[PDB]
Amino acid sequence: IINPDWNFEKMGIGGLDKEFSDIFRRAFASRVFPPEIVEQMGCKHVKGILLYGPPGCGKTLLARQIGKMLNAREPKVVNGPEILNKYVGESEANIRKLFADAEEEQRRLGANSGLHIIIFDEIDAICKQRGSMAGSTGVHDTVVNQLLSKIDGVEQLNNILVIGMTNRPDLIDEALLRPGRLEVKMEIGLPDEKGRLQILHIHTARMRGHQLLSADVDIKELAVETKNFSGAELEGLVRAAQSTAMNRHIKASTKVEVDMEKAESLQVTRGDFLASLENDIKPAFGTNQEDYASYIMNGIIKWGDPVTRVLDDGELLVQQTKNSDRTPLVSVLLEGPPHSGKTALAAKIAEESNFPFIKICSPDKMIGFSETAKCQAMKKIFDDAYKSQLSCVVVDDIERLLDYVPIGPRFSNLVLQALLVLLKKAPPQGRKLLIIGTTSRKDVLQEMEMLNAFSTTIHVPNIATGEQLLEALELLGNFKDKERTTIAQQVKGKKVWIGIKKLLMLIEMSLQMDPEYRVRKFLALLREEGASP
Amino acid sequence: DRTPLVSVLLEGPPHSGKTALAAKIAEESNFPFIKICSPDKMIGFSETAKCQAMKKIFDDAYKSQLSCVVVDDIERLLDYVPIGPRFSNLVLQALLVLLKKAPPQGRKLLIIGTTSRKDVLQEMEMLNAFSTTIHVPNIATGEQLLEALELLGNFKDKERTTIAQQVKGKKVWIGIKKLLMLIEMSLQMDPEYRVRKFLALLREEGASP
Ligand SMILES: Nc1ncnc2c1ncn2[C@@H]1O[C@H](COP(=O)(O)OP(=O)(O)OP(=O)(O)O)[C@@H](O)[C@H]1O
Ligand SMILES: Nc1ncnc2c1ncn2[C@@H]1O[C@H](COP(=O)(O)OP(=O)(O)OP(=O)(O)O)[C@@H](O)[C@H]1O
Ligand SMILES: Nc1ncnc2c1ncn2[C@@H]1O[C@H](COP(=O)(O)OP(=O)(O)O)[C@@H](O)[C@H]1O
Repeated sequence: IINPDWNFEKMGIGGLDKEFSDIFRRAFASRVFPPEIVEQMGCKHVKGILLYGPPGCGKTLLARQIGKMLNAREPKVVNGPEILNKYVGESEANIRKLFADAEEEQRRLGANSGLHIIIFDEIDAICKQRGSMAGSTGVHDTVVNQLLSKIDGVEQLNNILVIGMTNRPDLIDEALLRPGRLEVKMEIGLPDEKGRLQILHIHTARMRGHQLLSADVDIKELAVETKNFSGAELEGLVRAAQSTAMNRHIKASTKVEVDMEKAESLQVTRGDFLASLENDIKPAFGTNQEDYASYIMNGIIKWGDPVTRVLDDGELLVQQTKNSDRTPLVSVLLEGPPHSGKTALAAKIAEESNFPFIKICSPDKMIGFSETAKCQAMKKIFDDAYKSQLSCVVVDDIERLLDYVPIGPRFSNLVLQALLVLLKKAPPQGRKLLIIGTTSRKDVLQEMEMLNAFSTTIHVPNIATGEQLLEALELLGNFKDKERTTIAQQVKGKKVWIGIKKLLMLIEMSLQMDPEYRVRKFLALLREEGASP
Repeated sequence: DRTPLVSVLLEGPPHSGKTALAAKIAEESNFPFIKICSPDKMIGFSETAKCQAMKKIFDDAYKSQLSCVVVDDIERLLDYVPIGPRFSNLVLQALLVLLKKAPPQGRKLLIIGTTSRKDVLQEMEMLNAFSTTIHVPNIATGEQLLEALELLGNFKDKERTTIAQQVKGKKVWIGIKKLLMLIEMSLQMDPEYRVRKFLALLREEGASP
């Protein structure tokens, strides 16, 4: 059945060094031992396995490599969603056509037939727990029955192997995972350092063989820089780097006098890697640098001590979350008066944290959604956050997320309960998390018994003295010395209570008049606005 | 043999360690069948899905000659919120019907509860179903606090002596999990300023019963 034309090195899989050893020991330890002993023991072969993990980490590759290694026939790749049909009896026919060749060859060549391999993709899109209550049957009760009957029925097949692949392993039936049916489970996770080195070596072997690499390309660096890259986004990086190198070469010669031999020598690639890494690849489980422009519009500018106090508190919380081991889950709430700029400080803490995973959950992308969809979105974000050795998630404008309105009061309970349950669920073993929240109405949250779930509170104050306002104006740099002195004389009284956002709006508005009438309008607007709580 | 079904409720204040004690009582019983029905595996479910999940767990429990089922965080299952009040009637009725349904002949069961709000559960006429209740208290003395500090093994001798003087002359109403949180949050300062921060946090947290 097996021939010596297979070696592990030639396969080309890097990072799965246990997910293969254990599989080989368990599933395929009876397909290689001499037939005499196996027959004497009288043991049946395993009839399939299940692979789960994030998307794009090398599961299909492993299935095809197993198929080639076992000297099987051509696998019948299938797609889960493309089996269903709207007529009465068409889905079951599609599920039944796959098991035809094995049945035909089992009754003709006796017990000396080949090995047929069947591959399912997204196996959980068809098989879901079957209802129990009378009249509570689902719409896909018939597909599951057909699949169960075919895999292990009254007529025995001993020349088949079934591989299933899925991402959500908690929705599959429970009679489809017992010893005899799919009975071996393995997990394919994100690669680690020594798993991101092997992939790069495998992918640059070709360039090294054909003598295209430069003399300064260091692979330890490239292994270190990419932190949460999945296996499918390193080949993209390599190819993008080579493509930009070629583009540079071509456009150079046309507007350069390099020379043909000079161009060939220039074909080497050293910094294209760095440039492409910077501005070509966007990971799916990594920090995003494109959002901090949307939430930090005018940057953080100091106008007092409270800014420093808040930032230091955030730093201490980050340190605690990183180092301690008795408490792997931490939380904190930022609350203050409206227009005080809380989201900006939350984003600043998150971005200065230096964590591999950073994400922001906000209602800006949830216009028109029904509560159930909002629950699904929140759960998806947290599920993606549970797949890293460090992380941090920010929840914005909790009151807007609950659909609150003072009349009534009226709000939604499903979202509140989901949120109150997701603040106390610890991650898998050995991983850490950090959750930040922002709100303006703390008392309403206090009534909802949602304020003691968080582990700490931080106050974001408001401008409260004239000198602070003058210093903020100086930092902004709009009004000249004489105008500043006039304002200082006018507003020397320390009775100012204004938000840093309303102040920017006021300054922008007041600059729409002639130079003569500038200070008067600004002072009139400031006086008209509230002067105390 | 007269009573093939029993129930019990563990209740106390928040942050006191009810789930841990329920799990430890369940683990040391050597029952062939043990299971836990928690609400963190039911995020986003509607009423009927929760009913079906509970019913399935009990149906499975009814097929062993001995059993033990744990139902924790009862108030999160009912979706309770003081404003209103609001909650789910269907789940409440399902639970109240399942609490007093004997298994087939010859088989035995045991149900353990958990909750931090006993009065609310009493308003709905639910403490009538449970056979009896147990009380889990907090730390309510300086001596017990010192014993807990010694057993956790964090602060050294001299710092222990410093803590002793400022604590024995008052009372304390801190839970046990919150104590771990405070100890962890204090150790992030420089060697000199650890005891001061711990005392400040403890004084802030402490409140009358
Ligand atoms: N020291 C500062 N702190 C916060 N924001 C600042 C500071 N200096 C400048 N800003 C700018 O102020 C704006 C902060 O607005 P932001 O959206 O954070 O307000 P908010 O308090 O969250 O709003 P809302 O009233 O809608 O809740 C951003 O443009 C930020 O760049
Ligand atoms: N003697 C003890 N009793 C209970 N828990 C203890 C004890 N010693 C240490 N612990 C630990 O304290 C923590 C108690 O947290 P736990 O989840 O049990 O609290 P809880 O009562 O369920 O809280 P909540 O009020 O939030 O529902 C667990 O880590 C438990 O291991
Ligand atoms: N362990 C690995 N070693 C080498 N390449 C990998 C590995 N995992 C994933 N890849 C890359 O991923 C690509 C295909 O992945 P794919 O089969 O789509 O993953 P999945 O089946 O999980 O969607 C290939 O081009 C391959 O280079």
